[PDB]
Formats: sequence, structure tokens, C-alpha cells
Amino acid sequence: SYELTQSPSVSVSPGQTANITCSGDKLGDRYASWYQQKPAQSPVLVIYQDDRRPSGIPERFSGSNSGNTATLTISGTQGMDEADYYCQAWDGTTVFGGGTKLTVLGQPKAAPSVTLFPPSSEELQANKATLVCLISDFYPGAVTVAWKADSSPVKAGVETTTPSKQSNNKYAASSYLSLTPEQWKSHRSYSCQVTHEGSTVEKTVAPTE
Amino acid sequence: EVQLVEWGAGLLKPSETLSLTCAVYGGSFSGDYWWTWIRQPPGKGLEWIGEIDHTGNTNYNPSLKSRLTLSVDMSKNHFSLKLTSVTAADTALYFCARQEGLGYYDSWGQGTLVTVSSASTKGPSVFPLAPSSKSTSGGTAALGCLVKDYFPEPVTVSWNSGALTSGVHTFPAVLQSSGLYSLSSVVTVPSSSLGTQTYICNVNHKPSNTKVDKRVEPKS
Ligand SMILES: *[C@@H]1O[C@H](CO)[C@@H](O)[C@H](O)[C@H]1NC(C)=O
Repeated sequence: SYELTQSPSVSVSPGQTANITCSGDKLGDRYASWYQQKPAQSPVLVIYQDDRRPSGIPERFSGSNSGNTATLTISGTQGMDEADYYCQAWDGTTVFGGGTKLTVLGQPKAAPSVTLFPPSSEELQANKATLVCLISDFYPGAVTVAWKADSSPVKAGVETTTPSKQSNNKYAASSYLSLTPEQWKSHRSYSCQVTHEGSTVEKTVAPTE
Repeated sequence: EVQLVEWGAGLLKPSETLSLTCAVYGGSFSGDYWWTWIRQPPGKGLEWIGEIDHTGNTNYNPSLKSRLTLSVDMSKNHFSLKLTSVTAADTALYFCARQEGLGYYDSWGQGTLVTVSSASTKGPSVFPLAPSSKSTSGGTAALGCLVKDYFPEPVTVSWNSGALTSGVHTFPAVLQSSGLYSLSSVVTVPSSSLGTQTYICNVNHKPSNTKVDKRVEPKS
């Protein structure tokens, strides 16, 4: 099974150059293409065959495929370039990267506040268990959430919202971990770990609380 | 480039088979093009589903290759999709697209949303989120209500019958893989109040005619 890796979020100041990268084994042997996707809209081809630009795509978009990394370079980034960017590699078969959200900074960065609630005694009496991880006041509107059982990444049970804009123009998101009561009570702790702009906040709860 | 126009009903119940179609203007069903379907679950990335050429050869993504059939009506420059044994997990924005020479998708349809009504009207369970001072400013605590597994939207949440508005943050709901919604409402209050002020979240789910007033007590 073949895999292209891209980072989920990149931010750039207006007018600066944004680099969006995509890596995969022997990606240099494959032809890379890039798609720009704005909300509720069809992806738009911005680079194909590693470094070719369709007619009508601005010259500030360029691409390269070297060192087994495909890179989309946007020089002089403009507000209108804010979007999700997908790489794609083709050798006869098609694989897409997971997408990168590019934020063109319109205000200073704001780090998330994280509140984590354990399952309530009432829900455990109903034979269920939900951990609640609430994430607020962050900008860019992009976070990664990872849950841990003791120190191990969970394999299942996570539901996480896309970030939504708050009244104050920062963003909020929430993530829920569903467990059996037996899973909750048989570990020393569970953790919600939130990554934003390369910094991480981890909150942890324990059944003895 | 060519123009791709997809139609199809989006609203469909689960365990069934999904069917859509796409129409092509300015091109021809010849040469090396691969007529392609790609889908995008909400909040997620693009997932290549499958391709068909003008002769009718197909390639499907192994994850569903058993359950997916593509077809072409070469006469009217149409191609179509059929997916068997579906779920809410097939909820996604579905795009038709044309793959050109060296493996790039030059032309895309507008997308069609496949919202799958797996669920029916269901009122929420409401659980108290007992107060915690660990993540709040000095002298305050955060408490809330978990509003779990309801359908459809919306629910409303007030606190103390609307007397308590300062410091309330009701978060947008998550749409779970089950097809049901959950959300949380939290309020930050003075820690000194916890032994004397009663906190009740008023949850109203009009679609199911359900109301819950949940008392949120400190725990010891
Ligand atoms: C972007 O990546 C290219 C390589 O593709 C590199 O030459 C260039 O220096 C990078 N620029 C920035 C601003 O990261």
C-alpha cells in the first residue's frame, strides 16, 4: 500500500512564499500534481506533471519533484490563496495526499485552550463512557487531536469536529472518545493531546477522580 | 478542459446501493482518458474510488473494489457509478472527474452530496460534566452538559432557564459515524458559588419533542 504524506496545516504571512510538501518513497519516479480546493467547491488543478502550470493558473504557483518530495511553491501569497491543497502521485495508479490547509495570516497566532472532562458517573451507570475534549480560542483554525490510553495512541473511538469560527474570529473544535466502562476503569489515565502550529497541549484524566 | 455535470439524488438510506451519473461536454470517449470518481468525506481528504475507460475496462480501489461498478453510455457521453452495501460511512461529497494523459485530473464536476439517512428522529441523552478548575482562570471552574446521540439538528441549551449567560460556550455538534449528533455546553462560574448556586442546563430537542433539565452537581 502506497502512501503520500503531507502536513495538515501550514500558515504564511501575506506576501510571503508558502511551500507545501508531499513525500513518498520513490515519489521522484511518479508524476506529481496539485489541487487547490476552497470550501464547498471542486478541487482545481494548479500543477501537473511535477512542474507544469495549466493556462489561467497564476505564475506565482510553481511545482517541483526532487529528492522524493513534491513541493508546491506559492510566491507572494495572497488572501485568495487560502485553501486546502492536495498532492497526487500517478504511476498508472492514483494516490492522493491527505491535504494541507494553508492559512494566510490575517491576525496574530492564538494558542488553543483545552478542557478535558472524564465520563460522568451517570453515563457509566448507563454502561457507556465518553471523554470530552473542548478546544477553543485558536488561530489558524487547524488542530490535530490525538488520544492516548495510558501512553498509547488509541486505535478507535474518536470523533472530532472540523474547527468552526467563534464570534471573536478565533476557532473552536471538540473531540470525543468513546470507551466501554471497563476500558475507562482499567487504565491509569487517558489523555487528549492537541497540536497547533507545532506546539502541543496535553490534558489527562484518571478514573480515580 | 471539458465540462462535467453530475446529477443524482443525494438523500438515501443505508445498507443499500448508491447510484449517480455524470455528463461530458466538449470531449469524446476515446483515447486514453480515465473517467473517474473521487469522494471526500466531510472534513476529510480526497479518496480515489475508481476509473473506467471508453472500452469499459475498470480499476476500483481495493477497499471497495468488490462493491463498486462503473459503467459508461458512450452514445450520450455519460458515465455512472454504483456502490453496493453502503452505510453512513459512504456519506461524502462525490465528484466525477476526467483523468488526462500523465495522470492528472484536469476537469471536475461540481460534486454531489450523498447525505445518508441512516438514523431517524432520536432525542438526546444528557449527562452532567461536573465542575473542574484545572483549565480555567483563578477562582473559577468549568462545568457543563454532554448532549449525546440525537438526530436531527438542532438542539438548544440554556443555563438556569436563561438567567446564566455570561461565560457559556456551547460548541458546534459533531456528526458521528453513527449518523447521530453530539454536542457539549460548558459554563465558567465562580468557584465560591459551587456549594450554594444550583446549575441546571436546559436542553431542548424540538425534532423529537424532548426536553431535559439536568442538574450539574460538584462531585466529591
Ligand atoms: C521552497 O522549496 C523550494 C524547493 O522546492 C526551495 O528551493 C525554496 O527555497 C523554498 N522556499 C521557502 C520560502 O521555503
